[PDB]
Formats: sequence, structure tokens, C-alpha cells
Amino acid sequence: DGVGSSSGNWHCDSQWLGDRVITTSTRTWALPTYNNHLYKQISNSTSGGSSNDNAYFGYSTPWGYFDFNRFHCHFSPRDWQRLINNNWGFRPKRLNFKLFNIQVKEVIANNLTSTVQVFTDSDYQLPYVLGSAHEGCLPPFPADVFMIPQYGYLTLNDGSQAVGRSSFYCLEYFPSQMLRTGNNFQFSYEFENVPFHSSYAHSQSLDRLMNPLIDQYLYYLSKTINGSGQNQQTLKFSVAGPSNMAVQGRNYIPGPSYRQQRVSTTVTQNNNSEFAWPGASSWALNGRNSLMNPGPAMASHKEGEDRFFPLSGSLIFGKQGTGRDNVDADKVMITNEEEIKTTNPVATESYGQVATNHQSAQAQAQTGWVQNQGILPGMVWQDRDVYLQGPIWAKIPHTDGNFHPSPLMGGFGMKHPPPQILIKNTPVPNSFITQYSTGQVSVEIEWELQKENSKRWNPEIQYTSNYYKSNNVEFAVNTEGVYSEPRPIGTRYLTRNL
Amino acid sequence: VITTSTRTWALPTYNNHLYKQISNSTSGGSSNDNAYFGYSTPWGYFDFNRFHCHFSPGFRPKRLNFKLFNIQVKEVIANNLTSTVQVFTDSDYQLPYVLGSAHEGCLPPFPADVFMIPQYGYLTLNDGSQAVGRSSFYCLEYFPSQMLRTGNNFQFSYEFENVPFHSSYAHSQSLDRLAVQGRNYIPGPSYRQQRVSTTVTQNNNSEFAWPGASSWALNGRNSLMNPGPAMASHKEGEDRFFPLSGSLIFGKQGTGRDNVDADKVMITNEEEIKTTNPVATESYGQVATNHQSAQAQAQTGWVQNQGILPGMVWQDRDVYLQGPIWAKIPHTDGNFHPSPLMGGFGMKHPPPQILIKNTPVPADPPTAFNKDKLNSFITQYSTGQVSVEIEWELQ
Amino acid sequence: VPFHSSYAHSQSLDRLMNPLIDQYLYYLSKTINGSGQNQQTLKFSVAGPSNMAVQGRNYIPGPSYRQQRVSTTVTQNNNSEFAWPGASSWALNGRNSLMNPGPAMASHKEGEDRFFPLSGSLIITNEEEIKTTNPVATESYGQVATNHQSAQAQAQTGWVQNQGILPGMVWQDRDV
Amino acid sequence: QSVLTQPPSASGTPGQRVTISCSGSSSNIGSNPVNWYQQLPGTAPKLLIYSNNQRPSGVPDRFSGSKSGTSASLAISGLQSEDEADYYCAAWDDSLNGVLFGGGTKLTVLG
Amino acid sequence: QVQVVESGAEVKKPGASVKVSCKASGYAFTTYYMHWVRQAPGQGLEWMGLINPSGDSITYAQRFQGRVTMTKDTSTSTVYMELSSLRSEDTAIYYCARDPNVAFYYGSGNYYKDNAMDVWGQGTTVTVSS
Repeated sequence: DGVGSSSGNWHCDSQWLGDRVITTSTRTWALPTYNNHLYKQISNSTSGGSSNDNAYFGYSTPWGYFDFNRFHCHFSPRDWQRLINNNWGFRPKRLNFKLFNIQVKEVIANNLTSTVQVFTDSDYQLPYVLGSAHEGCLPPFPADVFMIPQYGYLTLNDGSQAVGRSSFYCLEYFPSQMLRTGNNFQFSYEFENVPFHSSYAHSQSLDRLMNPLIDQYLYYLSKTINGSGQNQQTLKFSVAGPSNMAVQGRNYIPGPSYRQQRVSTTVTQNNNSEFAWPGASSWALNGRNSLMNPGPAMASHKEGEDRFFPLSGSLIFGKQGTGRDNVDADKVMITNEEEIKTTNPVATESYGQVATNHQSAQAQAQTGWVQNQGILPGMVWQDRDVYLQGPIWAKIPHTDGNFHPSPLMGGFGMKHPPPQILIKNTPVPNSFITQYSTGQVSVEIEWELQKENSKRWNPEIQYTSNYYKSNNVEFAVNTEGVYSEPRPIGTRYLTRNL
Repeated sequence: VITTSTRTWALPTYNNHLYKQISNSTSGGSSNDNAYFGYSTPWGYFDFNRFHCHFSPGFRPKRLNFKLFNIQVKEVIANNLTSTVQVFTDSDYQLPYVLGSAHEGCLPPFPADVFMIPQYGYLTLNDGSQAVGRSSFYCLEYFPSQMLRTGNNFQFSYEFENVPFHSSYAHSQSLDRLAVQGRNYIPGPSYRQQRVSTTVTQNNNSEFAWPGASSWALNGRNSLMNPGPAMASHKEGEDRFFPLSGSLIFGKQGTGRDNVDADKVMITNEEEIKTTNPVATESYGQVATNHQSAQAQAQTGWVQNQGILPGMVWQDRDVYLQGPIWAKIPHTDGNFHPSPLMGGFGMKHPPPQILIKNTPVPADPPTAFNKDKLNSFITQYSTGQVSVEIEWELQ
Repeated sequence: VPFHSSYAHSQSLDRLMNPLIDQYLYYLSKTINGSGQNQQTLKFSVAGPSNMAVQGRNYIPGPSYRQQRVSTTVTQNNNSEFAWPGASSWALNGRNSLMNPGPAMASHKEGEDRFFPLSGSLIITNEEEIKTTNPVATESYGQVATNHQSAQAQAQTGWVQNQGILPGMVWQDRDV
Repeated sequence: QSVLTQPPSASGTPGQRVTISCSGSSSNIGSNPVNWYQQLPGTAPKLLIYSNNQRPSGVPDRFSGSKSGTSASLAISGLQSEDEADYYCAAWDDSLNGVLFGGGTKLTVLG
Repeated sequence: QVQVVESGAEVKKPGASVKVSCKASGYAFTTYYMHWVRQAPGQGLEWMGLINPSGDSITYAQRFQGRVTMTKDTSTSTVYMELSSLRSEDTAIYYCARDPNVAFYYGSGNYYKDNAMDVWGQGTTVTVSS
């Protein structure tokens, strides 16, 4: 419209309506110029390229992008509590993005005629980097101003070299809307249909589903011999009942497993050697090994053992102010998947045993351990939980086929996820005027809820803040103005029958 | 098909009209594999889940109709005409579903038999003989239920959700005959079982029933793999071998509960599915474990357990006259080929549970008020008739 | 039926990240302080551009059933008859059938064009395009932990020679 | 207002079972793991049980630890003369925002 | 082997300040927490303060706040405890304890770090007398 009139207002709140919630978040951002307006090839060779497993080839672009893909972008700690205590499920429905109050600076003075380019890729033609759990999200706390992350991508590599099949992308080849200080930008997005994330824990275990008072009518082999001696072979059949529940026939079996090595928080229980990389579980792709992280959804530890965690099997966040490299255990926050132990195998245990031979009169029975077990008919499992600090959605790769596309770091797998939103400063002149821009961003998401009808008589477990006194308030600022998240908050408190 | 079955039942008082905590420690403590925690209820329930209930000596269920009538409440023996029997169905599936565990207590196969209604109980989360804070307790009185005197009746109908037809055909062709030829499809998954011979001189002279058994571990507790993935019971021509925990074993009429001989039971065999499925005691196949070279021979290893691969096909387990019909699919984020492993039709919303108890009638109370709950009751039981009608669609 | 996929992927599954930006996730970098008895620690690093092998990923490559590797250069092969003895097979009703072609997997690692799976391919066509989402036919799917470590016992792993479907797998079919 | 309390003394004869218990507030025993320390006269305390029931390496199987509600108990079985020492039950206390020790329980063998 | 060499016994008058040093050797100094706990001659144990593996974060018992100071020296692998404005009741033995539990567990309900100290120093007898 003009210079002296605002192109948008400040919208931050939540609105709880019946079976849906509407989260609205506004932040202030600052966009510099990246690469001095240039598109530059990058490779491990530019960093030296130590290991083959780390080899990559790609391009940095002058463009930036917006990332709202973490839950603490859209939910306050109180709103997250109001969600996870009252609901069995939720999922995103609609998305509303706005960009307004443009200001462009020179180095400081206002530049009224400079522009800012912005577009979205809604046909999904660009490499999609929003599913990789990168930094650069919107700040959890609305009073924080954030820098916009640079957009860059990777393609096929051989060592640090490219191949004939590698693609190069010029984002200048995309039509975009150019904004001055009076223009604003918006679009609406419709989340494709995803299943509700299960915000609950089972009050039963897969192996306890039986009526404890009544026998089965099936028989199991109780004795293969009469007693001590020679030639005592026999076939005896007890019926499965309450007293021995381990042998009863069952219709459903626990889900798949890929075993993790366990590490103990008490450090003197760990082996005195380096096994972080060597003792890791991993998968191999075209010769390059990738750590299996976080991997298939499995229980972090057995009941009663809280000090053991799967090596790569858990999601680990950092505390406010924590460093980048080789920080102490206290500095980070290790989440656990203990809720899913009722239906999923423990990450650090074998799945079970299998017969490795034929017994005979001359040969004893032999059983081996199952270190990994892929999907079998009859399996049922739980997906990994989502956290307030964790990602929301991911992009399902475009492939011939997949199984259970739900992303392994948590969240809603989508073939058409929320599109990437690209932004850059239009250059004003290999000699350009030093320039940066700033403004506001508001995102609005409609969430659908699933209420619990549960008949449980005794009271549930809820998420609750500590009653006791402390120097600071949890999920608040300190005396220096630093906002911090004291702990990871999972979604699973309420219970369902199995 | 459409079947109709009517039976005569008797419902006692269970637990003296009382809810009780039960655990392995109340049963003596057992071991960790057998550890459990739960509750026993005064309520009973009806289970028609077995085929011989609905049938005398492709298909799938469609509709269900259930009636409860001719209620007679006895006191202990005289008639009590003023007494009610309470009954409800769990149609939101809010209670723990015990009907898919293959328990005894079915409608008897022979229509003239008069049977006892089994007592309802359930299990919850356990760390041992103990409970955790996540363990749930259910009061069935906190469910609305109809109350019936001797002239009242109870009926409801149910609609089976859409399920695939059960295959009741034997293939004339085998997957490999559709050795080194290229084939578009491969046999289904395997999880190996130990091979037991009904000729006792052939089997190893040692105890290996539990120790040599295939199992799966959950939260540190080992469960037997039973019956397990659906596989052929034996190779062609060998009829004396059966998987140790692989097949369904029924007892003959009058068979004892503990340590019966092999002539007292009926071992089912899956040998019809051997066209598309691997043998249970056989390995799935071989894989290369190395890279050959001028210095190294080609090496192979046996695949004991193999998960789903693209291009696999398999038959489910056969249903038997004495076998179960349906099971409830657990409510989870994910499952694969939910068809229950003991056989039958898997359903997210199976036929609902039908819960029944006798209303307690207190004995003579004291003539001065006391705040204790009443522990003194009239000895009382009920009896009546039950009809169940299922419409079976055939293929 | 779904469309056949004529195109090849210009990205590999493990490279889907933004190369310029760190993750907000940590991994276990260091278990021992170093060069002494009772040097035991937990140190955690951010996963990022410099170390891409440890980053958290949402999807994993598809299923594998390993084929024995054969070189089109005859002098590199072992001097023995391994056509049948070293072949990957599946058993049906006590009968052994070769696995041909088998699960769709990459014929060979990038840069080595002389190797082919013994019964893995259609005969000699190569699958090399699908190595972005699929494991190599002649390689293990990866490693798993075979033990609980402790102060006494070192950590142990083992190779996964065959790996069935897992949630979060993506794969390409064989090319027509 | 949050306290850890144990009986000042206990007694038993060798081979008998002896249980030592302490009572704690909701802030400490109720929400935090409980560890047990055994101290012989003239020597520093030795950890016996940690994380409620877990036992450290080099510690005899006879010692056992349990936590129920807001009360924690330590069980000693197959008692011997050597076992006689002062026993302390400890737990982190939230209100205090520090570690809190019981008053200690002096065990006395008989003979 | 792991060892925690406690400092020497001292004798102090009221108002004086006493510093007790704790020298660890045979393991990684940075990795573990260090606890200070005093025991009066006839009385039970009393927890004083805490210092984290990094040395940046320190917690004190409320009784001792403002009159106690703790510092950790990575160079010589020594932890120090500072007690000031001594009183007759201060006289005790001062133990230095190593804590092998590195991380917090974040389960349902309030989080916690296990504070069990496996290695204890021999101890130092500090008498406050005239």
C-alpha cells in the first residue's frame, strides 16, 4: 500500500474449540545476503573430505528459507500441557502463512526501493531439506528475533566429484513475488490426510491380553522325557492356563527390532574403550555407512533400568547454551521410549530365539538369538513419540514403494508436506551494495483433536510442573533474559487398553 | 449361511459379589515370565467365539443377533421372583477384550448340554507381582447395564465389519512349479521351529521343551512363539514331525489338564499350505556371507528367520471346527497383515463382549445403623436361555 | 496399477539433508577420555555438515537378501565350481529353488562396474540406478549389536546378511 | 518440613533377616531414587544400594533394597558380625534442592 | 586404581576460614560429580554442596549458602571446599565423594539425577576450638 502504513499485525495465541485447536505464532526475522548473491558448488573437498562415509557434493544458494517444523514453534508449554493431558490424538489440518512489515537496510539506513523475493515450491521440484531436523526454526519464545537459515542442497556424489546424473538447481528459474516495504505475502496450505499421532500409553502389554481366570483349550508340550536315565523320551501335554502364561497361544506378536548397543549413564559400568562409532548399529548405502539413528521405534530400556539407553536409538536434545562438540552428559537431554515397551521390543535386547537345527536321537536342540527381525504377519507396534522440541512432519520420499511411511524421528509422514518457503534479498549493484532485510512472520495451524472416552476408574498420570521452590521458573526467562526449556516433554500420559 | 444356536446356562455368584486384586503372588509368585497383575470381577461373560458353537458336524461372517431370555433366579433351592440379573455389552470396546485368547467356556457344540458361564477377569501393567502408576482399574458397575427380572429379555444385533474371505481351498500348484528358473514371487516369511517326532525313539533323550523352544521377548519376559507365523507343519512324506510350538493342539473329550499322552490330544497339521509357505522346521533358504575372490571361496549361511520381502505370498492358518472365529486387532499405530495367528478373522471392532452378573441381594441387616458395606448376602444363582444367530456369506 | 518409474534419483537416501546447517540433535561422540585405566566418559556432539554419517534420518534403505558377487574378470574369481554351491536360494517343501532375480537391489557399488550378483540380475543388465534408495546386492545390509557391553566385555557387532521390511523403508523396484 | 527418619538402632543374630527402614517426604523419597550407605566405625561410608534396588559391583547379594510410596527399606539377610555398622538412607530432596541423609541406624549383632 | 586423597587435619579458631583440598587420580577428573559431606564426631552425615563435572554449576545446602565456596582445578585434579566464619558446631570430618551418575533421566513425572557416590575420600578432621 504505502511506506507509512503497516502491512500486517501481530497475531500470537491459541484457540481451543471443541475437537480442534488453532495455533497462531508471530516472530521477527532478519535476512542477510548469503554467498555474496552467488550460487557456489560445495563438496567435502572444500572442507578436505576426510572420510568416504562423509563424502558429499552439492550447492549453496543465496536464498534463505523459513522453518516452522518444530512443535515449540506453534505451542506454548502451557498449551502443550493442555494438549497432552486431555487428548488421545492430534494431527495437523490447515496451514496459514503470512509475511509482512518488510524493512530493507543498507550499511544503517532505510532503502525504500529495494525488494525482497519470496516464493514457495508447491509442486515439490526442489530438494526438500525441511525433514532433516536442522536448526533454524522459529524461536520457541515469541520475544526472540531469529536469523533465517541459508538454503543449500546435495546431489549425487562420487567422492567429492559429481556424476553425469547429478542435478543443479537455479532458484532464480522460479517465478516469485517481489516485495517492497509496503507489500505483504501469504498463502494457505491444506495438510494431506495423516493418521492421528498416538498421544497415549497402553495400560496392557501384548503378552498379558488374556483372561487371567480361565484356561485355554489349547495344549503345549510339557515334557520331552520321563526322568533321569536312558531312553526316557516321552510326549506329555499340559494345557495352557493362568499359572503358566508364557506358553499360551497368542494371536499377535511384538513388532520389528534392530538391536542397539546399550550405554550406561553411570559411566563406570561402561567398557573402557572407544565403541561409539565401532560398536554402532548402522546401514550401508552404495558403500557409505550411515549410523542407524534413531532407527526403528523400540523401548529404550527394560522396566527398572533407567540408566541404560540405546546408543543411537534415542533422540537427544541440548540444554540452553550447550556447546557444539563433546559436551558433558549433564548438558544434554536424553529422551526415552519407555511407554512403548508394552508392544515394542527393547532396543538393546534380542527379539527372541529360533531353532537352529533338527534335533534327533543323536543331536541336542539348538537355538540362536534373533538380533534383527523384520516385519512378520501378526506384528503390532507403536511409532516413536513426538516431543515439544521435536519435528512435526517429514516428506515421504518419492519411490516405487515404502512400508509404514511414518518418519523415524517422529511425526507425520507426508507425500506432499508443507512446501518450502524461499526468500532472498534482491541484489542492488560483482560489486553490490551491502544490504539486509527484516520483518515479521505469522504462521497459523489448525489441529484436530481426539478426546478420550476412557472408563478407567483410578486417576491417570498427567504432566505437571514441580510444586517446590526454585531460583528460576521452568520454561521462563532468567535474570539475564535467556529463555530456556528445562526438559523434553513427550506426548504420552493418558492410557488406552491394548 | 445363517446359523442359530440356543443353549441353557447357569450363572453363579463369583467372588462373593466382589472385585479382587490378583497377581502371581496371590497364586504363589511363580517366575518372571509368568508374572502378572490384574483383577477378578464378580461379572460373567458369554463366549461363542468357537465354530462348533454355530455349526454342527470361502466364507466369512456378516451379521450377528443375540438374545438372552427365560431368566430364572434361584436362591439356595427356591425361586426368587423379585431378583434382577444385570447385563450389558461393551460396544465402545472400553473394557479389556479377553475373547481373543482362546479360553475355555464356549457354548458347547452339542445343543442339549447346559454350561456354566465363565468369570470375567483381566490383566494390566506389572513390574512383578506389583503394579505401576500406569496400571488401570475398571469397575464394570460404572457401565450402564439393563436389569432383568424373570419376565424380561435382552437382545441386540451386531454387524461384522468388512473382512476378507477365509480361504478354504487347497492349491493344486506350488510356488516353484508355476529349479534355477526366474520366478516373479517367493514364499512367505519364516521363523523356525524345532522339529519333534511323534515316534519317541527318534527324539533326543533330554528335556528341551522350554529350553529348545522358539520365543519372543517383551520387557524382559519371554513368551513362547505359539502357534507363530503360519507355515507348513512338515515336509511331504514325513507325517510324524510337527513343530514344537508351531501348531494348534486340541484335547480329546475327557482329556486331563496336566501331562497327558499324545493319544489324548489332536495335533493339527498345516500341510495343505506347503505350496506357498515354507516348512516350519526347515530354514527359509541360504544367503552368501562373504565376497569370493582368488583367495576366498564362496560362503553361505542358513536363514533361520526371514521377514517380509517384496514379492512374497503366503496362506494364512486354516480354521477348524473347534477353532476360534474372530479376534480383536490391538489398537496400535501400526500392524501388518492383522489376521490373527491362531486362525480366524481379525477385526478392529469384533463382536462386543457381553457382561452379566447377578444383582446381590443382602441378608437381614442389623437394626442399628453401621457404616460398613454389607458383607452378608443371600446365596443366589440364575439360569436362562441364550440364542445367537450369525449370517455367513460364502464364497 | 501404479505407473512404472522410468526416472532415476538425483539424490541418495543418506544425503537428503541441508549441507549448510547443523541439526538440533546430539549423538554419542566419545566414550573414553583416553590413554589410561578407568578413562570412561559420555561426550556428545552436534551432528552436522562435517560428520554426515551420524545424523538422524527419517527413512532407511529397503530390504536385502545377499547375492554372491561375481566378477566379469575371470581371474578375480575363486578357482572352484560355485554356480550352484554358492548360490542364494529359498526352500519350498524340501525343494531348493535359486533366488532369481530376487529382491530388487543395486548391482554393484559406484565405480566398480565389473561385478554382478550371481543370480541377482536378468541375463547382463545392471540395476545401478536404484543404488540411491536400495542396498547393494552383494553387500551386507549393515551391522547390529550382538551383546551387552560392560566394564568386562567389549561391544560386539555382526553383519546383517538378510533384512526384511522395516517401518520407514523406501525402495525402488526392478527396471523393465 | 521434609525429613528423612530412621529408627536409631536395630538388632539381630547371625543368619536372621534384618530390615532397616526410613520415612521420607513426598518431595524426597516419593519422587527421587533412594540410595543406601553402610559405614563401619572409623571408616568412610560405602555405597550399598543405589537407584532404589540396584546393587553396585563388589556388593554382596544378601543386601536388598526396596521403595514403597514415601518409605524406603533396606533388607539384610544371612547376617554376620562384619555387617554391623551404621546405616544411612539418602535421597535427593526437591524442596531442599540438595541431598538429604537419614539420621542413621546403628545395627547391633548379638553374641 | 581410583583414589581420592583427602587433605590434612587442621585446627582453627572461630571466625577463621578453612579450605580442604581433595586430590583425585586414576580416572577422568572432568567426567564425575563431586560431593562434600561432613560428619560431626558423634552425629550422622550431613550433605554440604555439589560441583558438576564441568565445574561451572555448583549447588549448596541451604544451611551453608554464603559461608561455603567450592572450586575445581582441572590442572592438578583437585577439588576444594571453602568454609568460613567457623563455629564450634563446624568441627567434623569432611568427606569428598565421587558421583558416577552423569545424566538426568526424563521419565513421566519429575526428572531426576541419581546422586549415589561410590568413591569416598579418607576424610579430614577439622576442629574449631580456642
